[PDB]
Amino acid sequence: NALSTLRPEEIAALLSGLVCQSPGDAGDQLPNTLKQGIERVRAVAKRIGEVQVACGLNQTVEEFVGELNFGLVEVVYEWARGMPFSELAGLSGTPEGLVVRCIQRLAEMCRSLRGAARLVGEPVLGAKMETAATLLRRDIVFAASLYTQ
Amino acid sequence: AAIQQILGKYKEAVAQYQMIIKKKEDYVPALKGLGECHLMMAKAALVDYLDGKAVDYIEKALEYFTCALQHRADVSCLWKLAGDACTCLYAVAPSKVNVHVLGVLLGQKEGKQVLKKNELLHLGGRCYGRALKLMSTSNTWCDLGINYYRQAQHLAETGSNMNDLKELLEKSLHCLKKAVRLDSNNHLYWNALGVVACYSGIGNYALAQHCFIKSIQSEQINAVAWTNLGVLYLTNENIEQAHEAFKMAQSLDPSYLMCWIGQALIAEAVGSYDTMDLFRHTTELNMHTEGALGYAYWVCTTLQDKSNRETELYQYNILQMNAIPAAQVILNKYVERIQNYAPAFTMLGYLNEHLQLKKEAANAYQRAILLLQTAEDQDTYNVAIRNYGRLLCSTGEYDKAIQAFKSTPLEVLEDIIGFALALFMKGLYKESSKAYERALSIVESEQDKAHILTALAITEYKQGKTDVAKTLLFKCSILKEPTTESLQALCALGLAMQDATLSKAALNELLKHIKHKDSNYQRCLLTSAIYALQGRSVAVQKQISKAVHSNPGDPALWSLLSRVVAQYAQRNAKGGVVAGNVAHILDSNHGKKALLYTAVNQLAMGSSSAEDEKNTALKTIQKAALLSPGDPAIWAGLMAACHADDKLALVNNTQPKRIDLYLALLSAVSASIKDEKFFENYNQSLEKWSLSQAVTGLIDTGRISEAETLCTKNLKSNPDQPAVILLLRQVQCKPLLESQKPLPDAVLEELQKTVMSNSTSVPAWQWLAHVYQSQGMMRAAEMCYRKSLQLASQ
Amino acid sequence: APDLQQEAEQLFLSSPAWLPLHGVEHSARKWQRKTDPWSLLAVLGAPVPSDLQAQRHPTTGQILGYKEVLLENTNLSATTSLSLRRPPGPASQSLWGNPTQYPFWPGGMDEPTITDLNTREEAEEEIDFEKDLLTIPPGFKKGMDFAPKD
Amino acid sequence: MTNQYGILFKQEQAHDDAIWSVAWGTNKKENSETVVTGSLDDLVKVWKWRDERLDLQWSLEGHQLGVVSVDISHTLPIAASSSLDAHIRLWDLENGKQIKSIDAGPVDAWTLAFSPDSQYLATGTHVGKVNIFGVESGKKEYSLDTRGKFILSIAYSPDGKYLASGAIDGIINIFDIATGKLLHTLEGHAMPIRSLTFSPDSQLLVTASDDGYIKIYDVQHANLAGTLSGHASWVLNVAFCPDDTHFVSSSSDKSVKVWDVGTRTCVHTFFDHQDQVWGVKYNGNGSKIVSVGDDQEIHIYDCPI
Amino acid sequence: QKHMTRTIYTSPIKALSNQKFRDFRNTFGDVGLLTGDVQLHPEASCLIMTTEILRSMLYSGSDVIRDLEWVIFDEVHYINDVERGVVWEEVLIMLPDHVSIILLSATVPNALEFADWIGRLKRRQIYVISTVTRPVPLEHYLFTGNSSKTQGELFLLLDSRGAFHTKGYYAAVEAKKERMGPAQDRGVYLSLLASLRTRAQLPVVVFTFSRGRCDEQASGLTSLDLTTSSEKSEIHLFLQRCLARLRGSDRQLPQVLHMSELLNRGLGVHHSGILPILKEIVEMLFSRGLVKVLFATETFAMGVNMPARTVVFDSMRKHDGSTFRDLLPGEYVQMAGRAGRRGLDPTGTVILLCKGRVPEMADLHRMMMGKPSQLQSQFRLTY
RNA sequence: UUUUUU
Repeated sequence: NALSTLRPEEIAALLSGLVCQSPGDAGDQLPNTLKQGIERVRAVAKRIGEVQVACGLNQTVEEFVGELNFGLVEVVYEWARGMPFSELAGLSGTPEGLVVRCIQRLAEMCRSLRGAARLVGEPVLGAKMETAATLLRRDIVFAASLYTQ
Repeated sequence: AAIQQILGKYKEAVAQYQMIIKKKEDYVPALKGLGECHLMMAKAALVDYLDGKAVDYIEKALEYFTCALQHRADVSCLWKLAGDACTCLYAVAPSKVNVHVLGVLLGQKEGKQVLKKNELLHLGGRCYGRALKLMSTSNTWCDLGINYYRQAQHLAETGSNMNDLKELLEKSLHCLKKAVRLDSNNHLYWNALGVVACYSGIGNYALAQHCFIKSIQSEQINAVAWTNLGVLYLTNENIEQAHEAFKMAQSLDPSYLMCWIGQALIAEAVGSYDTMDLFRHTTELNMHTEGALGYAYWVCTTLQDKSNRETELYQYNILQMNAIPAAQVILNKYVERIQNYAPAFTMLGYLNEHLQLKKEAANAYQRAILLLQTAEDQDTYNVAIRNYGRLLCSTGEYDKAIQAFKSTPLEVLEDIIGFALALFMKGLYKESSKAYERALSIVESEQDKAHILTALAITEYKQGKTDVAKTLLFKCSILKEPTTESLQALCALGLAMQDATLSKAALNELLKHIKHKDSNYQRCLLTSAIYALQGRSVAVQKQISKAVHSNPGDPALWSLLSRVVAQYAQRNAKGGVVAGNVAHILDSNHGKKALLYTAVNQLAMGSSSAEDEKNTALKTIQKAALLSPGDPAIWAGLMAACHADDKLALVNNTQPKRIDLYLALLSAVSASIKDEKFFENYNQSLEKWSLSQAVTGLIDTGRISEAETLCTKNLKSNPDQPAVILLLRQVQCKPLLESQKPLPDAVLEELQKTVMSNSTSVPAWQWLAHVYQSQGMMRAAEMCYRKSLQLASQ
Repeated sequence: APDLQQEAEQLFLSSPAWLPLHGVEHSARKWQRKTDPWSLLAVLGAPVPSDLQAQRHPTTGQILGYKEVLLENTNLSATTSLSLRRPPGPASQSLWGNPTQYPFWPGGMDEPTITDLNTREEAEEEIDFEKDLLTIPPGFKKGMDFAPKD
Repeated sequence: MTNQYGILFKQEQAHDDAIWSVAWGTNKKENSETVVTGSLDDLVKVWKWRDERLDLQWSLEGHQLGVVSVDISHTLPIAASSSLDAHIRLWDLENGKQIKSIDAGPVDAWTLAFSPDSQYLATGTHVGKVNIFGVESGKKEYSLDTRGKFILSIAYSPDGKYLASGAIDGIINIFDIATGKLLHTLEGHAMPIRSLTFSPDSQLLVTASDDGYIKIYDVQHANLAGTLSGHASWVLNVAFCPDDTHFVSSSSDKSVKVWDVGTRTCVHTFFDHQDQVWGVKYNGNGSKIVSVGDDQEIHIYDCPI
Repeated sequence: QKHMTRTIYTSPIKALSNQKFRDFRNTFGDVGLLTGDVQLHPEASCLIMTTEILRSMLYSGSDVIRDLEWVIFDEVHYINDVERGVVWEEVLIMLPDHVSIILLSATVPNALEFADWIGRLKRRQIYVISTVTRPVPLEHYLFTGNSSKTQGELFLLLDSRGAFHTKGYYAAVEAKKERMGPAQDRGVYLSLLASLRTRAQLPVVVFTFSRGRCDEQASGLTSLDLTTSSEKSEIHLFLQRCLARLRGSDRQLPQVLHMSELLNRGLGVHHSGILPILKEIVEMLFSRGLVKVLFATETFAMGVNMPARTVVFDSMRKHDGSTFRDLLPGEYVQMAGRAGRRGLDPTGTVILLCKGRVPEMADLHRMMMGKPSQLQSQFRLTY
């Protein structure tokens, strides 16, 4: 029940930690709710790594949890409010292609999770992932490629 | 066509088949294809709860199948498909099934015939038997067994008989058993036998359990069989094992509806906290009856609990999942499906009332009344009577509401109160007072006694007797805690009498210890009206500005400030324009009044702008007219804006424009006024002003004859009123005195007397002085202007 | 607009309808709950075992007439069979990401070898419907003991 | 999983004030694609989308006040417009010159709609009636009557034989043109409607009221098939796709959504306007959308087939 | 298309399956495209997809497999990858028998030990075709800065016949000995552009090895202006028409303006830290020869073929995974191979640019020539 | 200190 009890504008930023593929760190100017959701996800990851390593697999818990590299969570959280791209570009030192990349890789995952919440039977996760996805794709981050048109 | 049909896309296949039929008419395969296409469309129609379309499609499919059967009546598949069509209309709420079967099917080929439900099912069974006669296969045997099962089910469900359908059930079991022994390796036959074995008329659960287990073993990927076992366990008080079967079944097929409904039922029985969400998910998948009723029940029950509206249970679920509209649509579908169950109707009425769909709520309560005519329990019938009568009273037709409230035992507070309100609405104020006092007799919950006292005050005031109403409201004030409604009613009553003495005391009482009131606009209105009574007329605007300063939000407050500035102290026109624009910006639904007031303020201002387009008075009043074309004030504003624009163009001296629209706007004003309930004095003022403005506009443009005919018609309509006659004088005397001419003293004295007829109007006097200047009697003009000056100053 | 005084007089003293006494709340209505799980039972119908297939002149095939034959690849489904004979699918559907559907044979694998030669038409095997009824679901430990029906 | 939706053209300032209605007509048998827009002016500018852009073709004007509805015809080259001017002057679309002029005030006409064969041009009046004029043939042959309130929306089923009319306060009336007899009156919403549309083949009627919901009724009965709620303010227009799978709705919250009737869900939202969006339409074989807004702009979108 | 059946062309790179789509729709009829986000016309007869989508619609039925004839695996030498080599083998196993296979490759040594496996996994004979003698052969030079103002001297270290010339290296080492951070590199690039602009071998693609260096040296170059007036008009008109669809704020932010400034002179950058709308414009203005100098990176080196006039490298070792590895022969061959253009020049020149220390010809031998790679199998288990 | 796909 980690994600179910949050706002839809925080679950997108919480899930931005699986896709960014950029040098990661925690944050300081973060709400309390995000600063604890990050810990809850990391604890769930610790449990999964503990059931992997205590079973016979050779992948230490540190190696599994090191794929989670947050550090664009706050940037995605600010993007999913109505914040134009320029302020995000200013915000932090990550190249402006690798940000559109991560957002492109997240708005397509919060939509297969919108498709999976109907399968598990959580219509409140369905009704929150169908909001966090439709509010994430509006502008030049999702500009159509020239070749196709 | 057949290939397109294979992939869905039924419409294209139907069109292709029809084109083929147009050329050749006896082409059997095209006829057969048309029949299956209509049958599939009918089944898809029945998956969503559209029961009329399905009947239409099946009727047409029978048409096509008989057309095919005239030519080749040795083929089996045609007979079998006919039987499928006939028997797929079970559970379609009879009195919705009237099917126009025609021809060979009914033995001899006579004309046409309209068949009801049982007859249709019998014809289906006959068709399956005939098909089986000439080609004995297992599938037809199984289908025949199912048809006999459906006939027995239909007979029982209408309570038409019992113990006289035994042979039908034994025949059904015989057919299913024959099918199973014909090929005992098919999960379908075992499953069908199991389901029939557990019918209420037979009740052999061991055989049913055996059949479902054999079906599961025969083919392991079977959600249907697992859910049927789950039901078998669940009805016989085995919650745990039924839970096991349902959970595994949905593990095998995540989008099967019945397993989810069973899970919801189990969760409800054991009292979990996520049962409501489970029902919501069930609603999201597809429309089943059981899930529908469950979700509606939970939505209504949650609405009842009034300690919720901070919980984030109520807030999120109801107000962000739009639970109420979903429940309404769900219940509409359910009720059309079942239509013999009263609580469904009552919940539908409750939800419709919350959507302010009052007419449909009245219909729902009406149907519930009809259902409950005869029943063991009469209290629910009385409660239904109160509710239907209350909604009937809410929207006109008071006589019907009164009759409904008569036909009930008037002994509980709710029923008596509703009767009182209906009586008051029709008239009969004495009767309403009697009902309210009688209700006061049996009263707890002192809030209710205070409210009844206030209603008594209102109703007796209506007759007159303000003194007793006043004393009664003070008596209410003597109660332990005031209600903010007796104090507010007292202030309004004080204002209704032109004395501010008690109104001030009541206002101070209201403000002192009341903060739980959450209007914050009504108190400002009362304070401002109180100040206006004393004629202060400058404090009023200052007071409203103070209120807006306290609470800089609330578009309503800004709009009220704009309106008062337009009415009282119209020298801060610029501030009023700014206020109206601000009120319009801060929302959209206050557009109407705010735009009206800001347009009027711009009118008052003059032309104090940079001669900028898109922000003149005409544009804003036009915007308001587009937003709400219902009130007459916007149309009058349009008249004023057109005239003002004419004058501005005249000042720049380029061209008069927008020439002839006054008559249309006047007709619009009258038509719009006709539908306003009562602001009688205000409505009269508006119509009078519009008439005068239209006449003056007609004079200005130059269409003297039209103004003349308008005035003549108006005076022929009603007896004389000394205002319009002045307009007739003005229209008369325009040709004359435009060219120099001498006038006879008779007309001049007549005009002076006419002006005296309608005095207390500075315009008229100024116009008369202009007349004096025209002929030239200056000192007399000076005197007329002086009289106007004295009148204005006073 | 109307002046303040008459506006207030209409707003409050027009009728007692505005009182919280006559509102939608202030009734405390109740309903009774009636479940019906017997409606959950679902029975599916059998397919049509015939097609009315065309005929062909043995040379330069021409439609002599349409004769009915028995279908052979019915009772085959998209979620329980991996062959290129199964019905097409549910409907127009998501191209990928679909659990509960079977891929076709992987090409190095055929896995069809059986005869099951009975081929009867009166193949009634004389199954016993009342002697010894098995009451254990596949995977569970115990079923239910129902009284026998005579 | 959605298709590739996106803008193709953006006219910067079409008119000088708000644009209040739009009509797209593939009138001629070849690919003409003429777009006619009316605004808070006398201007009735007539654009043509030739290959990749809108080029202004006609700027005809005879009106005095803002235009509230415009319409185009599929058979003839012709157009009609009404305004607060109390005039129904209908243009020619070939030389850019007026053809006729009908006197009618807000008690005789509010909004336009041509016939399926573009012959009668019914309009909704104030006292409740629907007045059916005759183009090229005079005035006011007959008027259908519904005992109701001000009537805002007028729609014709694509095949004829049905006429629908929304009103202030919500009630909806469905007539059949064959006999002129009220089939049935639905109650719909509780506040004014101001937009209606049938579906091609005329078995699905889509309303859009002032509270944000989009009822989807079903014709030949009173069944409703669901309520689409996804907007945050008024809904001002609904245009139904040429293929019976989607429809487009423009709301007063500066957003153009595209729904589909199969699953009653919003597939794609366009966030491109900056003020209230007063008009949306499809084109011929529906693959592009026009959206005129309160801010003077003309958007043309791309909905691939 | 002649047989009415369907064919699937599958490409690994998301950016490679866009221009292939453009060219296949331009060459004939209907070509649908499927990728992670694009789904243009998923009913055509030349669907172009990424292999993970074919692997995902092989596990389900998807009813497209019912109509296939050919599956055109484009670059089947990505099986050697470490995190995606299992996809090609899950696909090559799950394919039904009625679907014929085409495997384009890049001349690997053990081609008969791989096609035999695919031949006996199925039950069909597989034909192996390998060719040699690519057109417009390539000459490998080496440029060492000297007299950076105008004079540029190039030493030839490899020729169109594969013979290594140690004499040129001898000259280079002698010169370096006789000789005895960014300011020298700026003169190096201006000496390169001075010796390159004097001839007509102008449209030069620089390969930088870090995105900061990639746009940094293009910033530090700061005066080329290689474009005429009509090319100015066409560049500006096309780029503004393509960029002017989207809204206002989105068209004034630092990279858009700065990159537009670079393209105005006839300079571009193509690293991975730019908006995809800028990568795509760089390629479409480079595919018609209206941009004159491109500071590209390896992504341009992989996703396309697009022959250009002059390819110039910048270093020998790039860090990949904690290694600071030098270019392996297999890698180098691709980037060098797309050096010559077709019929617009006799040959194509690949210029190595050692600046820091001695070139160390021993490892230059294995970099500039060497057997590309065997064909491994990175099969592994996933959930 | 480069590159990549559901």
